[PDB]
Amino acid sequence: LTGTGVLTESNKKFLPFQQFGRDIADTTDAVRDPQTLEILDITPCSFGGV
Amino acid sequence: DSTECSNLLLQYGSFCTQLNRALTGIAVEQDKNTQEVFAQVKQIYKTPPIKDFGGFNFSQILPDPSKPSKRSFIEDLLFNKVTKFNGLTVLPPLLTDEMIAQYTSALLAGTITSGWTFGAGAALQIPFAMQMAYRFNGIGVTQNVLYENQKLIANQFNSAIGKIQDSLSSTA
Amino acid sequence: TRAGCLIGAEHVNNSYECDIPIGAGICASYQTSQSIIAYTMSLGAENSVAYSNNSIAIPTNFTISVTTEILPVSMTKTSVDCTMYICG
Amino acid sequence: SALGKLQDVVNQNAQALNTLVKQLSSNFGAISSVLNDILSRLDPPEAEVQIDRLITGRLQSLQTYVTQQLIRAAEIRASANLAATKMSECVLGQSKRVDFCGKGYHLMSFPQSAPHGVVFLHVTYVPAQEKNFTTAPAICHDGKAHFPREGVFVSNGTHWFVTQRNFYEPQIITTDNTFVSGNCDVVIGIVNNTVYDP
Amino acid sequence: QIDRLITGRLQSLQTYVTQQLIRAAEIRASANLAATKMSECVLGQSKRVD
Ligand SMILES: *[C@@H]1O[C@H](CO)[C@@H](O)[C@H](O)[C@H]1NC(C)=O
Ligand SMILES: *[C@@H]1O[C@H](CO)[C@@H](O)[C@H](O)[C@H]1NC(C)=O
Ligand SMILES: *[C@@H]1O[C@H](CO)[C@@H](O)[C@H](O)[C@H]1NC(C)=O
Ligand SMILES: *[C@@H]1O[C@H](CO)[C@@H](O)[C@H](O)[C@H]1NC(C)=O
Ligand SMILES: *[C@@H]1O[C@H](CO)[C@@H](O)[C@H](O)[C@H]1NC(C)=O
Ligand SMILES: *[C@@H]1O[C@H](CO)[C@@H](O)[C@H](O)[C@H]1NC(C)=O
Ligand SMILES: *[C@@H]1O[C@H](CO)[C@@H](O)[C@H](O)[C@H]1NC(C)=O
Repeated sequence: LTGTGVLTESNKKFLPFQQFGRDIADTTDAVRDPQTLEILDITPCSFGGV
Repeated sequence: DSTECSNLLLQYGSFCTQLNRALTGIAVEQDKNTQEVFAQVKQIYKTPPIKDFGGFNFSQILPDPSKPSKRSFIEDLLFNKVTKFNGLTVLPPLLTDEMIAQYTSALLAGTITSGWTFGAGAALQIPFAMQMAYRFNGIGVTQNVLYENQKLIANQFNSAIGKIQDSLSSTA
Repeated sequence: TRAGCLIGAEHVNNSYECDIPIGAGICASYQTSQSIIAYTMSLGAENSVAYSNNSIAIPTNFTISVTTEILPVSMTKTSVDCTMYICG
Repeated sequence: SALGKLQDVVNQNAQALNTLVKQLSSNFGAISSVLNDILSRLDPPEAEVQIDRLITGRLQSLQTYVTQQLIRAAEIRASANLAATKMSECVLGQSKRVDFCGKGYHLMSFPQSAPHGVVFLHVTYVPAQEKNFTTAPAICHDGKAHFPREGVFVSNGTHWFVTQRNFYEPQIITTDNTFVSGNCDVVIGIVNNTVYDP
Repeated sequence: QIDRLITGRLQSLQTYVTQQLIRAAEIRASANLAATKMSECVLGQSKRVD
């Protein structure tokens, strides 16, 4: 997977075989780092109107 | 996140501006609706001290001062029963829940203490028993019917309030 | 604020009427020197009623007051030719 | 700047017309905006395709315009029905609906013509400066409870009177302003006084 | 391909805007009814049956 977003260290536990999770809207939310077995979070940066 | 897509979309015309104006009109009407429904009183009337309202127990609709929220028990039940991805933004409302609660409390205090005179001129205090007697005189019956049955009327009112609370807490 | 970031206005611990609405209860106005302020809107002036077991307030005078209410009725009647519009 | 509700309709109509006119000068994907220059320097099939593109674009624009006009006409018809009801029950009679035909007690209204609208002049009745008194449910004279016929039992500190609920006109409490019903044992707050018999 | 995607997404957005306009009109009618019921019943005594 690819994309652009703010990476943050989350705390949701994953299964030993799963790699990346999604949401109800089918969007990339959390991805496990390939090297270290840590669960990260993917959140888009701020956006709005002026 | 595409520049060529935007350059292609610029050839279609002014549809984005139209839909944005439509959504802005919807958003401003959503606040005008509540600002017209709830904000109908000028002065915020406060509840008096310990009250002998003839025998009626208005302890389930007045604002509960225990919790910081100015919502009553029925309002708490009603709030507890009802339960940033691709450019979608949820604009916050203009009036918070606390302002709506204060408006409802002011309206309730005005209807209890003054009656029906706080919607035309200045608030005029009057005993609640005489207010109910005037209501009964408006529905057809005389004042003696209430002056001789105020106890039964207050008991039935308390029972009805309790039944309403039970029905709201049981099913929604 | 609770509706974003307000850059250019100063906060104040007062409560006036809402002149320029912002959101989440926060309102702005132009008052005195002169600058742009941001305050929490006030719903109204506190007016406690002197209720008791035996007390009634009866007015003694009256004031006639004429008001004004405007309501739209109709619009402009238009008609566009589809063929002449699409095809020149 | 008080007649803004009437000006908003004209502003929206003008904005819609200007948007339509500006959409008449778009491409939606083509070689040019004007249609004759498309067929001038181009082969028949590609010119027809580019004309079909503009046809689809203008059809979509006109459909959106008609939809917006219908949505606006619905609200305008609702407002016109409200204005007709408020014209019926304001002038051809005295209404008792609170805060409907004017703020306060309604007396009369006068209609006035306006461009694409109507202006009402609600003549209301607003109370004035108050005056505190002391009230009582009934009055006991000879073991019988006397209730006020139409008014309140008002006392100025020393004596008792009876006046209407909308104006202070103290009258002498007599048997022509009260009716006897029951005895002085049930009314909570029964006061003692003397009812005058003419 | 981008033109086809743009047309599809614009049609979807227009349908969404139309549905939102209809729902907003319904909500405005309901709010007007609620305001009438609040002004003619709470701040007085109505003689309208039911
Ligand atoms: C992968 O290599 C990194 C070196 O930066 C090391 O820290 C990590 O523990 C290694 N992971 C495994 C599973 O060997
Ligand atoms: C009113 O009802 C509440 C319900 O718990 C009760 O605590 C309170 O004592 C009642 N007050 C009167 C005056 O009956
Ligand atoms: C009511 O107010 C007007 C205005 O000052 C005054 O002229 C009139 O005398 C007042 N009425 C009474 C009964 O005092
Ligand atoms: C109520 O009326 C009494 C006189 O009967 C007066 O002394 C008192 O000030 C009045 N209270 C208010 C709040 O107007
Ligand atoms: C009350 O009104 C009566 C009128 O008969 C008057 O004689 C009396 O002095 C008044 N009392 C006071 C306290 O003003
Ligand atoms: C409360 O109202 C009742 C009814 O008129 C009256 O009998 C009683 O004296 C009043 N008590 C107080 C403390 O005002
Ligand atoms: C009214 O008179 C009766 C009998 O004379 C007496 O029992 C009662 O206490 C009196 N009420 C007052 C308020 O003085």
